[PDB]
Amino acid sequence: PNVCAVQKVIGTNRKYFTNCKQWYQRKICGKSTVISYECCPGYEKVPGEKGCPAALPLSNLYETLGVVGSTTTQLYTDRTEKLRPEMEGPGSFTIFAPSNEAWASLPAEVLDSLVSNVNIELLNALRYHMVGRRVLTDELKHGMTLTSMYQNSNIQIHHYPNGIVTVNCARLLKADHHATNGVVHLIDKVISTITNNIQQIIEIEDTFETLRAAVAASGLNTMLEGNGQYTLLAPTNEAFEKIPSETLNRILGDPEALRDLLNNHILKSAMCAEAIVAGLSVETLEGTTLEVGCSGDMLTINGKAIISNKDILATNGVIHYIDELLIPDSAKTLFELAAESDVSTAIDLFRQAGLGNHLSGSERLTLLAPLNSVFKDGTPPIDAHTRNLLRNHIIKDQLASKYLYHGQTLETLGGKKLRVFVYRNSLCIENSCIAAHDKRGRYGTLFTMDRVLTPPMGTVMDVLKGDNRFSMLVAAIQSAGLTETLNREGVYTVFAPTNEAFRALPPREWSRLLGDAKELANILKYHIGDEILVSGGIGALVRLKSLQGDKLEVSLKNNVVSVNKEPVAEPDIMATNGVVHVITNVLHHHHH
Repeated sequence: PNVCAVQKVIGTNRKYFTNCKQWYQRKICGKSTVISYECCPGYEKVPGEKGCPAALPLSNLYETLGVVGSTTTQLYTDRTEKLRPEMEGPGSFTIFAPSNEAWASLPAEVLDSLVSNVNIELLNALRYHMVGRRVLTDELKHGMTLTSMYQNSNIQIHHYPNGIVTVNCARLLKADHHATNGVVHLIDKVISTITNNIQQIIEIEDTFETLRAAVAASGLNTMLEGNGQYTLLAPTNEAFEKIPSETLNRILGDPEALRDLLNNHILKSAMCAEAIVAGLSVETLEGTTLEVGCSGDMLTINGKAIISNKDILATNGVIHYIDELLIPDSAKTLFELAAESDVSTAIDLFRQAGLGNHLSGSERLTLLAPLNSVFKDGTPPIDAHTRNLLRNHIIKDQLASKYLYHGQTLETLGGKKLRVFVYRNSLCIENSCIAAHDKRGRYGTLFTMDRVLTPPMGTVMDVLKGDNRFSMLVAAIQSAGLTETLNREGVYTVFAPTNEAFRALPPREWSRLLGDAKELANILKYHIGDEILVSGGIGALVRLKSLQGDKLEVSLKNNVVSVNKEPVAEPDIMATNGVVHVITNVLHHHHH
């Protein structure tokens, strides 16, 4: 009875006093916890009965400070010789009472303001912690302000979805201790008035002179002066200095890159550090996601403990000081955003082939970079041939793969025109298909691909004529009158049977070709799809209309293309007027 829980991280005095819950966080900021049991606010154990069945009497607000252990608050209240009669007297009051540890751990700046004029400033601080009406935590809505009893100065309230409540980012430790004339809330810090907006803090602090100048040049000072709830992850001078000067001046002197940079430090609502007890994904005003988390008493951004000062309060939100600059992809060159990524091998090869200048400056390009796993079994060598192929992985203009359309053509720096194939569940450029989301830089975009491109060199007939396995196919095509179809412009998919395929036909099948050139033509045309289906465009099952009219059933299973239950021996031989897939038996006519 009257049952409450204490969750202590081990090593500390960091405690979360709660209503007993049914699911408790195993770890708080990566540090495991022990759980304990206390009696709830205002109840005491009697020996021989379990729980805490006895309620304690209410007392006035001054006395309740003692009941919750806020004895320094009492001592200082008694010192003022003014406020204790008010706390014992008529009215309805809230006090956010700092804990003894809070008063004993004053930041040097609040100690400074008190010791200047001790009697008056202690009375003012104590009044700032109070409100002239009772307010329970049920009435503490996120983002509200309460008017304190010091000069009508606002107190800022946050009430996060995980139940943590903060008062000027001080954590509310023990809530809703009723008094005969109000309520006592025990808080974790001594709070002070909030007099500057975010822009004013930028303009005051010498650690933000570089940020200040960037904000001014971008024109963002208007927003940071305005009404709003923001978190600024404010980069210090030291953060900017860690960036090579040629990178930084490139970003700061370009209005689009400068604005994306600054926006990538701003979140759309105010977030006190004490809110964060596990990983949380947030989105910046630039659009990038950051992983906010924590390790002990250190806030982390993407796992890196780069927050050197937490919870600097402004009238329009919260500032946390950050030691590294959060450069978004949209401010980067292609080399900057790709060199340490899933395509870093491919990026290294562009560099070794003398093509790095395309990636390191302001050229408007799209880069087709295969994944590192493509090069698991080795890298091509740095020739003129590899150089030339790599130049044909560099596209003119900055593109977004999602806005590409079927039949679009892309011009390369090697002078080639590559074909875009848009299928239902994949996007391919020639034989190679997009394998991850774009990374959009300032001037160029990285497309991550699953394969090295193989640009076409000749027509279908050039392909078939160049390989000894298709001599019967080439002769049959001529005999069937199909040769010039397959050497002129088109979008064919040729399931090309080898010589062993034709010799495997039984006599009853072969003898249907004898004296019947139109039957040979009909058979060959059944092997020719009327649109280009590279293997990366094949899902569970796709119908492809042949030139004979009936449809082929094409599927991909265990990374092998099949057509009418015939596996492809060698896929994706690209041609200027189609794609060739090799098969080792002739296709059987199916069901329509």
